[PDB]
Amino acid sequence: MAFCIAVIGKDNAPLYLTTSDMEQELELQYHVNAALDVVEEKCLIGKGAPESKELYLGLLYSTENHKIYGFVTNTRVKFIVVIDSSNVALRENEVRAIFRNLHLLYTDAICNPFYIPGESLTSKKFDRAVQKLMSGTA
Amino acid sequence: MTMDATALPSELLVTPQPLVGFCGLDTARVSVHKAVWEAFSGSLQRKAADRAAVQYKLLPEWYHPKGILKRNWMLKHLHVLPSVVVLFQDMEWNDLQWTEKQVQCAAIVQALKNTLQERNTRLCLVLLQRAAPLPPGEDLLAAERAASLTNACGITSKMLFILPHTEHLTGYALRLESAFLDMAQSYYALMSKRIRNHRDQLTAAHTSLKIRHQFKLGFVAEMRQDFSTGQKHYFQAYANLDEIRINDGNCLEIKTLAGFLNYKICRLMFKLKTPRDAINQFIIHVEKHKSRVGFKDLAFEHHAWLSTQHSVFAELFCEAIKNGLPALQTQHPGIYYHKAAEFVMKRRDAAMEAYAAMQASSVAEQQANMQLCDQERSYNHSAAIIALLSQAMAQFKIYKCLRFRKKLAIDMAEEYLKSGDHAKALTLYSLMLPDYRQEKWTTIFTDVLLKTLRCALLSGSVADYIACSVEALSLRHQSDQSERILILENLWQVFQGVPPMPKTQLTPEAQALWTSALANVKSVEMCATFERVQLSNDDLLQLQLIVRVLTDIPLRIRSFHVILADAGNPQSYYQLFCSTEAQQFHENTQLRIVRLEAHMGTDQVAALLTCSSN
Repeated sequence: MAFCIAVIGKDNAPLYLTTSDMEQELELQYHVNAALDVVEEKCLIGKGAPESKELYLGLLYSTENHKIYGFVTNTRVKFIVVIDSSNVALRENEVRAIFRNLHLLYTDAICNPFYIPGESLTSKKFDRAVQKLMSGTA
Repeated sequence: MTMDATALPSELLVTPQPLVGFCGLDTARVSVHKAVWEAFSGSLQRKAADRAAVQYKLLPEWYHPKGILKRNWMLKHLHVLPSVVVLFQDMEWNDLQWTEKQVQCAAIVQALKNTLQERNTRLCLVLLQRAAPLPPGEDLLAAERAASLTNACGITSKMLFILPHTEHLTGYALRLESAFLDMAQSYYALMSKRIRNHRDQLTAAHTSLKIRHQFKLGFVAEMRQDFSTGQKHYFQAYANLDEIRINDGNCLEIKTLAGFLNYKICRLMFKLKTPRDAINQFIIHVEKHKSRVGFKDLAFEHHAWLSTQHSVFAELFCEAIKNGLPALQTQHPGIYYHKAAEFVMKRRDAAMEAYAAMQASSVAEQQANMQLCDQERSYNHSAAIIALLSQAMAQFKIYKCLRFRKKLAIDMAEEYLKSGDHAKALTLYSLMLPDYRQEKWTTIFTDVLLKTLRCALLSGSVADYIACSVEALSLRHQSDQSERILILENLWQVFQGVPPMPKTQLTPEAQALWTSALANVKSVEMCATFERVQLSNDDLLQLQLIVRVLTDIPLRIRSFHVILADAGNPQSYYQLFCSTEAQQFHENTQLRIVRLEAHMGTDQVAALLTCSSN
């Protein structure tokens, strides 16, 4: 099992972290995972994904044993993780809760004014909170 | 016993249709038979609604199943053996030459009934009464000649048909088709009953013969349009296969049979438009298959066949598009196009593995298995990979999915790299790199950038090479500084035109290839600002253009250039003298340079980095 926690602005990948239930993803999957996430986000946005309500999208993409959830804020921000399986014991209400908390941390970092919007999530304090969310889910 | 249902692909890719035969007819008649065959090709002239499914073909323990026992029996049933036999003849109403017509048609129908006695098939005869039309109930010689037929053979009267004149022949051909639908379905039902009766008996519970029978049962049903019954008998055959043992030498053949079955049943799905049903069958069985084999799996098997699985399903995607379903393709234009593409990628990787295990010292016919590999060694061109990428490319482009198709394009170029075919890889990369810079995300931008470095050095499009290298030095801070230094040296080399340094990869042939180059080739960021424009024909502008280097490494501070413009009338931090404006030109002209073109280090940044004005 591995999760990749990713916030997405307009076109880039501000913060992606490739972690597992044990540690960061040792496998050299970094670039492939990032490219797949970006392509999926672009295609879905072109289709309709840009919408007012906080948009839930479970299994909107399906890679090799990694199933993706996309979420939309009315402030035009996107969020992604994957599960390292075609099938593994987990839930979706937990996904709702974890990305709600991901939004909470997003806006709490947006509180940091030194962070101009559209940048990498640099703060190791914020990022350790993010990997604590990771531990919450894996 | 348990023989294969079939080991034959490329079977019934189009909607299966019946076949009724036409005998060996000479050229002497083929001309008028042209009109005859025209009505026959009329089935292909007319709309599918008008078009009758059947088409034409030519010719000159328990007891074992007849008609089912072997797969060549299946295929011979499919097209070689017509359900019904029809021989077209001519009938001119005359006196004694018409008696010779009697004797001749008697001979031909005698031969034809002998042939039928070989193969148990229903028969019909068609005659052109080429004379002028007359009322029905007029020709007693029609009854006489039918009786001459019957004492010769016994064919029932109604099977006789007439097509006197072409303008009449067309309508009589339409009703011919209808009657043929009648007799064909009759024969099809009869064979269906034969199959079911066979299936009710077991030759000591062989249990796989019946599998063939239910397969052929589905064949019959799809002949007769009962798609649902036949598809479910197919799926029941799938269940029967499941009940069979696994992982034997057969299990691969089991998997291929299930591939046939998935093909057919998914056809029948999309014919009935049960999309996610087809998806579920697809997945269900394919992960069954992945489980069933752990090795051998020489991976041109169960991997290439996986690729063909997704190939057929892509075929059925486009089949749906022709049908018109937008569902899964609003979802995913081809869910499995590029998927099969990555499966043929693993195919080729497994081929590389095959070469590896070959590089070992490489009695149960493993050499034939090795010969298998040699056969598998043949399908290593992986150009078919490129073509499948092309189909996925276009298929996703169908709904205009630019990003995904572009990344499949970088896939293509990467593959050409693997094949060593730098040229077209460079072409697609040349398309992608401006795109990737437009995506503003430098990471994969730089990754394909070093890919392009390799591509261009191998090709020698050193103009393109240096363009990508220089926009790479623009923000190369994600990479090693020393390599930036090396590449900057390469920049001065190419500007001089002398061979570039990455000889660590270079080999003399392509080296000379690009030595040829640049004879034809003709042509980090800073900021442009203006202290004053739109003058009163008295002002004097000056160097407000701050030349900034964002590369850590310096570029040699060589020289400068300014280019004059004509609107209306013709007329770290490093700054050095240029006196760009001292020429007192005419008023109200804001001469904003297209590109900087000052000679710092070398000619320029060329790749499109210049700002407008203040």
